[PDB]
Amino acid sequence: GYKEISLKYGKGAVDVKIDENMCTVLYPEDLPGVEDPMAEVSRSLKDPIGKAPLSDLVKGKKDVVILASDITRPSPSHILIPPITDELNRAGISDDSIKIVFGLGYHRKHTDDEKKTLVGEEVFNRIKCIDHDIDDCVYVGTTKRGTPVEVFREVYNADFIIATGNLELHYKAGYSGGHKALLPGVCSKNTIEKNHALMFSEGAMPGKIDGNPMREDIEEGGKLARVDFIVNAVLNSHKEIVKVVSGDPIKAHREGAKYIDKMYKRVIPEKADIVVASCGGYPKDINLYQAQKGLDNAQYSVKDGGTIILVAECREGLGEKLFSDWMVNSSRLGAHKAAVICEVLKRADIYLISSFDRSLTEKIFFKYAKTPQDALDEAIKKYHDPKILVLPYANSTLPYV
Ligand SMILES: [Cl-]
Ligand SMILES: [Cl-]
Repeated sequence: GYKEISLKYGKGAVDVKIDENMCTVLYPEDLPGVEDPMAEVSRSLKDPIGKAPLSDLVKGKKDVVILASDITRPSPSHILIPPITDELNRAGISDDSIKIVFGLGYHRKHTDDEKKTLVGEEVFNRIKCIDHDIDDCVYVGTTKRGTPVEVFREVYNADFIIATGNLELHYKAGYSGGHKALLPGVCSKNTIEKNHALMFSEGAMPGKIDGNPMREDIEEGGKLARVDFIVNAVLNSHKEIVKVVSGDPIKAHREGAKYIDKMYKRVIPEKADIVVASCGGYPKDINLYQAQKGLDNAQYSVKDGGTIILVAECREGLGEKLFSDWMVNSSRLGAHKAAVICEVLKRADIYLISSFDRSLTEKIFFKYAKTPQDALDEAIKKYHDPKILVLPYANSTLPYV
């Protein structure tokens, strides 16, 4: 039989026809956000994972620090933090025994309005909210891989440290959240630099924790810094909270990672021959830089010598300046993501179905085709009873071997 698959392209949809017994179509389970997010937080806190509830951990603490993400990495801190302070208050901790510290890493300080954006005005008024000061860190150890862990003094000073943030697939750390709120967020330039170098390894990839060297280094540095407790928001593709996990910085994170996996990880027997990947329509395919995200997910599942068919309009062009310059071999996140594309092209072919014309499409080293069918029908010929994987929401769907 012949299967007929709508693939979103730009602000509409194309179609492809594939022999069903030759292809698998992997879909995400993109769950909708909970109706009462702040109540899901409190539910989470009452049912913590791998560790006692806060009610039993904090009695007598006088210097509690809550880590939150900065304006750059939008997290629902304003949803997570108020229920946390409610438990801290309930357990006898005054608001003057509580501080919020923003994990800037390299980024600039926040204005006051940005701070109120992050935690809510009510929290900002009753609790001190401090930016990471990257020049005021204190050394607490060195990891097995040689990262010196140097932590902002205000976090160093604390007798209790709660880490909050998002928990999603991450292209290098495997997943965000857990100890990542601390390393690199509230660490010195030496710490960020040395940990950042681990992202260039073959084990730093989405959906991988054990044997991911960046994530293992993060969790090791966070242990040297004695993170006591996490509260993490598991986010859907619309960045809405679908679940909160609280408790042990490892066990609560692992349970959050399985909720993410149920939504977006899709385990395949083996790497397939042809991967047909849509970005899921505009604006996920608004430019090639953004479309690289579906392509990154898709290239863990293409065989050496395989063919990717990337269905992405790229209405507004190649995207971020560094990524584009690298891709056009002009005469640092963007540059890496472009080299990621180049490495895949050494292993496989990539067809680009886009608004680009043939000259430009082949300048940047993709195959050209006017439709997804034309690209498939062409490369289906170059393979022998091929396995064909179809990702209609490649930007959020991670095939995994
Ligand atoms: Cl326990
Ligand atoms: Cl961009």
